Amino acid sequence: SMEMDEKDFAADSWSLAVDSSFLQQHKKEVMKQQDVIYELIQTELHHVRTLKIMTRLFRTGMLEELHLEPGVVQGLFPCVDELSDIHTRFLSQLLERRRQALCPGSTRNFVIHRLGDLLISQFSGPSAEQMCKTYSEFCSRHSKALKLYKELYARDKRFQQFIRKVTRPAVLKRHGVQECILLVTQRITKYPLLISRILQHSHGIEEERQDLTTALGLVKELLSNVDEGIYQLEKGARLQEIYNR
Amino acid sequence: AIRKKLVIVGDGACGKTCLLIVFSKDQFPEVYVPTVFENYVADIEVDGKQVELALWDTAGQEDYDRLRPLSYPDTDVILMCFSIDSPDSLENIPEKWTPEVKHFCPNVPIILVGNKKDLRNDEHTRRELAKMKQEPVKPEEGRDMANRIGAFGYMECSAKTKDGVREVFEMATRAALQA
Ligand SMILES: CS(=O)(=O)c1cccc2cccnc12
Ligand SMILES: CS(=O)(=O)c1cccc2cccnc12
Repeated sequence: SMEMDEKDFAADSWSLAVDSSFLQQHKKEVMKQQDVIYELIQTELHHVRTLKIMTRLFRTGMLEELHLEPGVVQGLFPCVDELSDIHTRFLSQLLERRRQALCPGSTRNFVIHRLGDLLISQFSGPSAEQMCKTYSEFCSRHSKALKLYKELYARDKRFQQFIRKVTRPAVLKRHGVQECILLVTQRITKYPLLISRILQHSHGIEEERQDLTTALGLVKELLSNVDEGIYQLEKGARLQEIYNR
Repeated sequence: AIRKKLVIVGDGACGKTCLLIVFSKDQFPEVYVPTVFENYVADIEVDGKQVELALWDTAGQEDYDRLRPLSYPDTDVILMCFSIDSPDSLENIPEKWTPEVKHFCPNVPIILVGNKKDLRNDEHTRRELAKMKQEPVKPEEGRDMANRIGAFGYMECSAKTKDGVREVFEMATRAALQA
């Protein structure tokens, strides 16, 4: 992540991020809604950061330092460039909505009143079809990626040294290769939980309650489609094992 | 330190997310309780052994039978949760959660955990449950279920007051270390 965004999302909540004199101008219901919207953006910033660790630290580091056989790096990090493009774009839209809402003279005081429309756009049309295609492919390659990682770590000395080197810093404590893969697989199922809680505190404007209700339905439709499109790939699986599923 | 992996399973209202949040911060948040939990790697020393215990939540995966099992590979200990204010969450343990965990995590110890133990003596909880001819889960009902499902053990805790939370994760670490 870049320092400007890390600092803007350093606080544990929106109520601790904004100036106390600005917080005191809002009703409790607005504070509750803004705290959950802040958690959605903060966790999206961290999810994009997980994808940058996968693409820049691991994938590109293995290509530039190691002599892995062709197709091995793609097997460890399936769809990571596509996943990075989807979420970096979505994060960009969330951060621009926050930036437009800032009070003049402030880099921290804002209220986002219209998140629903942004979520409907993200979870409908071509962007939703791309999210569905990409997660159906990524989640079906999840087990294979973990097994390939374990095999390389146990048998390749230079691979083991590389992993131990780049994951040594304390800031990588939660972000080993297998941890990154599961953080990405679990991201999509966090959205309904966050959206439902934002919706609970968005009844003040009927058009906003309706828009978040539509967005929640679109997110659940995407999850149902991804879940129905998953079948774990396995290296060395024979055709007979597949057609006898 | 040796690395071990913990996954918590249970119904949507069982309190698993809150339990991981309170343990990982050693505090029930005073300003904002997070809606979700990403992951965490806790440094725990139990009975003289140092462990890095990676913690994972299955919240949000309950309705997705092909996504949910992706959380299970190489799990070393399972916390299987139910809420003491919900006898219904305890009823779904033996024939939904237990056969799933035994299939995807063979031979992995399961600790059955009764969450929200502070609600056992909450008058509002007792009144609401009495309308459906119910009462908060009794300790013997929790122990009997744990015994029946082949659990490594039975424990109770309250994320709200932190009582019993540290003991649950220290015991989970000991279970993860056993051969
Ligand atoms: C100027 S600072 O970097 O100390 C800062 C940053 C972010 C949020 C803040 C909220 C109140 C006060 N100060 C805040
Ligand atoms: C994840 S599930 O609820 O579909 C499930 C439950 C129990 C056992 C299973 C065995 C194979 C596949 N799935 C199983």
